[PDB]
Amino acid sequence: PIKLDLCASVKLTPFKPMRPPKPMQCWIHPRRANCKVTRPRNDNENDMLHMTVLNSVFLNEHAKLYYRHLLRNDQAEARKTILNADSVYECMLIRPIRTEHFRSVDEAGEHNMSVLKIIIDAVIKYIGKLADDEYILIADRMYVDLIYSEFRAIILPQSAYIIKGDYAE
Amino acid sequence: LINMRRYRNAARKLIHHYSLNSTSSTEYKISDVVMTMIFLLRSEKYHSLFKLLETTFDDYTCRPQMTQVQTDTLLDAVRSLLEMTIDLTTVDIMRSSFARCFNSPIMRYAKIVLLQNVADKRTTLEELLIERGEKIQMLQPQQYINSGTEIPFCDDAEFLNRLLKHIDPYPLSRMYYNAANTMFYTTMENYAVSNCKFNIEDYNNIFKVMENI
Amino acid sequence: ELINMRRYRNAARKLIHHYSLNEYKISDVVMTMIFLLRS
Amino acid sequence: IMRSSFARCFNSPIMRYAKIVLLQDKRTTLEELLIERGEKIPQQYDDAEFLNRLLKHYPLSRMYYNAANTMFYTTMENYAVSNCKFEDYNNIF
Amino acid sequence: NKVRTVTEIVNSDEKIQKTYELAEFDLKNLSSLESYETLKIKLALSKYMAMLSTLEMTQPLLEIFRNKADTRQIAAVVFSTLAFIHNRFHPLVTNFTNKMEFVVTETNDTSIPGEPILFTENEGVLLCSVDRPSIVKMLSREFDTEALVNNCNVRIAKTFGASKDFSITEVEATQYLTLLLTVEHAYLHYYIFKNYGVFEYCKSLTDHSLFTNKLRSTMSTNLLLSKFKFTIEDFDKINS
Amino acid sequence: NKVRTVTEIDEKIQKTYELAEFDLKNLSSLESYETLKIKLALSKYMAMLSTLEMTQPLLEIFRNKADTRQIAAVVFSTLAFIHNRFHPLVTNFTNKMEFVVTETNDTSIPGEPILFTENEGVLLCSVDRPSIVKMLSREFDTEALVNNCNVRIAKTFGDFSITEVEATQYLTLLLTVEHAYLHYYIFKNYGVFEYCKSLTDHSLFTNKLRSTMSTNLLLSKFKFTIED
Amino acid sequence: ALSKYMAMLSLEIFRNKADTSTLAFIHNRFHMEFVVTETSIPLLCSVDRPSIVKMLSRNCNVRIAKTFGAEVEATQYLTLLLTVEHAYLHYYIFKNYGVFEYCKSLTDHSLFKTSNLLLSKFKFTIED
Repeated sequence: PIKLDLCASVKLTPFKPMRPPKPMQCWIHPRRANCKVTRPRNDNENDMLHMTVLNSVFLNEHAKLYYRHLLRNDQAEARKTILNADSVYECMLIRPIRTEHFRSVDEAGEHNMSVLKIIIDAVIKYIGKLADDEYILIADRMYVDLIYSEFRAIILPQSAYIIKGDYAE
Repeated sequence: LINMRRYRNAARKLIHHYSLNSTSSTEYKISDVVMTMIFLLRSEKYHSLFKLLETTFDDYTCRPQMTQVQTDTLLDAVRSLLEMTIDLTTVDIMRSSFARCFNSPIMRYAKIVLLQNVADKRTTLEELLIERGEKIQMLQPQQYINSGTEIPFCDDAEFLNRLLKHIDPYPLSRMYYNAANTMFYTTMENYAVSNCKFNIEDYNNIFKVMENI
Repeated sequence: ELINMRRYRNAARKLIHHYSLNEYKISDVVMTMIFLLRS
Repeated sequence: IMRSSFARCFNSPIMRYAKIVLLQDKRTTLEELLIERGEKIPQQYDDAEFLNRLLKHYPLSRMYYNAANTMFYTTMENYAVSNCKFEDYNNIF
Repeated sequence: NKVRTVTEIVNSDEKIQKTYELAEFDLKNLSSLESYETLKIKLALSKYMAMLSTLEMTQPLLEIFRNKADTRQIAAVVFSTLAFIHNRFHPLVTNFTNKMEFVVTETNDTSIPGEPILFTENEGVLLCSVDRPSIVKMLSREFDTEALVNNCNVRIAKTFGASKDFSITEVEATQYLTLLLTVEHAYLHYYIFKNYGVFEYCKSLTDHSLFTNKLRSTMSTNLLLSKFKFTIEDFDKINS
Repeated sequence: NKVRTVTEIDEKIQKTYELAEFDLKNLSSLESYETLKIKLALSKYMAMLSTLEMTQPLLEIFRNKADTRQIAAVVFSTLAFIHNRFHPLVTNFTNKMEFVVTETNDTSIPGEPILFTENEGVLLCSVDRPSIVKMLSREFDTEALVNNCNVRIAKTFGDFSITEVEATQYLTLLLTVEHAYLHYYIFKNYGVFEYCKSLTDHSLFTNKLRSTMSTNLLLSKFKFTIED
Repeated sequence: ALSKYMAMLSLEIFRNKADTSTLAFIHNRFHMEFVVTETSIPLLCSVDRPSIVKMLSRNCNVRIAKTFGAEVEATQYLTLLLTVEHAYLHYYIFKNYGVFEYCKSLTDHSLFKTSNLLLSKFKFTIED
């Protein structure tokens, strides 16, 4: 569904440059279709990678997927964006130790309060990297998605929006 | 009453697979492990191994302990069931296999694993090699073959032909399978005992190099 | 006692109960079948 | 089981403090290497048939090849050990 | 693909055309190749075992290895095996460095995983590390000489088209194959050593992919192992 | 990278050479040379200490709560030696130097126990001897080794009273007075303003040293950091 | 020439370090104190013996018609001879041009009877 200002305003088929994964599922987020688990075919006993399918709307003016603006000292081994037309794909490389695995925030029900402490520390410093006059909006839910092992917590890609304020001194 | 023949067969094959002595490969079902362990519960002589496999149901971090005569009793029992010599590392292999089995819940398919749950301070290959090289350099080479010693090629053509006919029925592909599997078994157990991370990736890079050349 | 019979009772009970219904582990089946065998 | 839980608890590391960890281009010009070497620089004081037999006892191209690559590789080794920067070699040959 | 050869006579336009499925002839080529490879492998093994017998090996290899005391025999057999391998890569060459030494490792403290056989020159000559316990357990490994190991249609085709004394079984054939393969890998390591230095020996040991770099140049110009391809069952998932 | 050389007399035979081996040999020679030079400098300096008739060990030179004369002697010796290090032509310091030996935390500034602030007529060196003793009050782990995998494994496969511990203290004092000498250089070059600025941000030493020193250093042999 | 040099000879000499006619033969082809070093540039005659050790140690139709009609020491020796011949060339520069010109020849070899010499009979090249 594409038109043009041309007088004919021809229909332009939105060809997708890449080839998105066919098995679009994730045992970490089975319900989340956009969540595609891919344990890289390789502590490496638990090496990890996962691609999230998002809409390019969460992209900024400088071609950057909004949530990435508050990631520093990114514990995630690798992470970057991709686009196949409107759709987009964030793939994150990770590798816990043999005795370490990461688990979806969904339905965690975790009783270890200190694990919750580390998770909340990660998210709070994340959002702290925000600018005071800058306001943020999330379009998927009233929270932030994240996956985490007891040893460390790794943010998930998010339906993030970056709107800048202007305080008239 | 039950069929001690089938129970013995199941127990023997299962230990052969766990010990990696048998290059043979066969899928085992829950029925098979039930068969083997019921055999153990029936084998009064092997009831020592039975208590060991009962204790393996525990935290699986424990290392069981037993007196020396209890040890040679266990070794004689396992040697009798195997009718192979055998050693305590085989016993540790048995125990680790039992633990890794129990903690694994039922699934529609078999999960292919690597040998772990052994010993305790994680070790790399590099310093392992350092230690090996140091000790071997400190050890005198007990042998000495001098000169460019002649190769005693058996020039007897009919001897080679009788060898050939005698090995012709051999399915060499099975020979590849058995040899490669035994090589892998020894390599991986030596990694596990050394507590050095076995690197299956470069092990396969060996096959990749073979394919390239 | 060769096998602490309490956990054997409990495992057998819960496994057969879930089967009648229609979470477990192979070791659980082992304990239930040995519960049986002892009984 | 609770004993093993305590065992693993005992087998957990505790807090430490920060530590200054350790971690282990320019090619020396010919002039100073040669200066030092020379500064650091005495101990000792026809047959036709045999020639033919020597001759009969080898691809010449491959033989010169092996010798020349030997000498070149040894020269590169000498440069590397000396840190020395390496065309004059072609002037030799 | 297909070839339609024309048979005719120039006297008249009468022409005849036969399509020829090249697949059958490619299959004949493949079958001849596999038969030849099997024969060459089996004859290499025959030569190796025959020269072992001429090496006055009385007790089969298995209890040669069980023999702790007779390190003379261990050195002789390892030297002969490595000689045979180098001759395979170098048919012209049949003898080695004048002086040779052999050192045996009899414990985990002395035996390394992956490469039970090693070398580390004493700076004047190369010494042959050999882990007797590792090969002892290797051969002690029960063997599967009964269960055959593996396109279905071509498999049926080769089946049906296939129109199927000193005391030795196929088990010792497995044993000698395993010895030759282990010594082959070790000898490749030592080729890397002799050809590029001890540092390069070490790195190739740490990275067998470097054998591709150093032997795709030389060896391929092949391996006994290269007859077949080898991998790990469901390696893909295994990797993850 | 790869550098292939073609040798031929039409029969052409081309060999390939790997520059990695040349880089390896070059590096190994470099580290061996640098370690040798560093140990030579250490030996030379501790030898001129021995000729400094210090019949009592350096730790004892810090047990002298009262005798600051030898404290000044060793400080001047170290400073002139470092000045020779960065100025081999010069083997001596300006005519007069004055020494005050601080003895408390309130008289010792953290990070820079040694300092040079002028009394408006001449520089005075303030050094907290107790702080220096605390430097030397820590046992040194001379038992377990300290730290690429392949290079390391391959290279592994390749009488008066002094101890490794004493060498540790000598290296420590050498590098400490070295840092103090860098501060003094910033002083003598760009005033009170800049030596103080170098003291605050030692990154200032970076831009102030590319001018002279780069045209090297004991500590440059290794690179240091803190974990995670 | 190679066979003549072999004949008058009649790595081991470089193995026995203490054991420290070729030059005269090459002089005849193209027309004195000795010392041996053990540590080496990358009428006294210095000899970088470690370098010499590193040297020494380191148509189908016609063929089918013929069918129907029915060496390491060599490399080592020729390498050693070529090295000794280059040494003789530099010694010749020393004798017939001077000490400084000989050093200039050592540093740069573009500056350079010759037919008998085997070095001029082959070419060696290097590629990036």
